[PDB]
Formats: sequence, structure tokens, C-alpha cells
Amino acid sequence: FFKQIRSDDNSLYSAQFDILLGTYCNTLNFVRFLELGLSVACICTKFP
Amino acid sequence: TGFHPGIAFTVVRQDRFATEQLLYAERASESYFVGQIQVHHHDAIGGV
Repeated sequence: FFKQIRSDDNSLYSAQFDILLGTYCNTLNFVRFLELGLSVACICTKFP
Repeated sequence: TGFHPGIAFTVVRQDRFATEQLLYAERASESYFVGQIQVHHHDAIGGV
């Protein structure tokens, strides 16, 4: 409750607010091991 | 000590009760003249 607004009604004209001006995420560089030049030294074979 | 010094008193006290009056008035028992509204402004606490 508050009645103490005796039609004096100040602070009833406050318009201050807070804003979110955007956001910024990023991505992950999915590096392929084989497309390196280090892989020229190993022979890769799969074996389930 | 509980002695009667051969003299008595008359006690006088007044009370106050809350009632409801019953007013009655005759028609045209009052000549009533109405002027004109006038306005004045003068500063106050944080407000005109």
C-alpha cells in the first residue's frame, strides 16, 4: 500500500529502463585431421 | 485515617454523549447567492 500520493504524484513520471542491445555467440572450427600435413607420416586404417 | 471532619461536599461532574440530531427545514428558508470561481496558484513542496 501507499496513499501518500496526495495528487503530488511525483516519481509517477519515471521512464528509466534497462536494455539488451544484442548478443554474440560463435562457432567451432571442425578441423579434419587428415587434411593436415602432419598426416603424411602415418597410414590410417580402420579396424572395427 | 477515616475521620469525618464535620463537613460534606456536593460532587459536580459533567459527561459528554454522542447523539444523532434530526433536522427539519422549511422550503425557501434561505436566500443563497453564488459568486464566481476564482483561481490562485502558489508554490509548495515539489509542486506548483
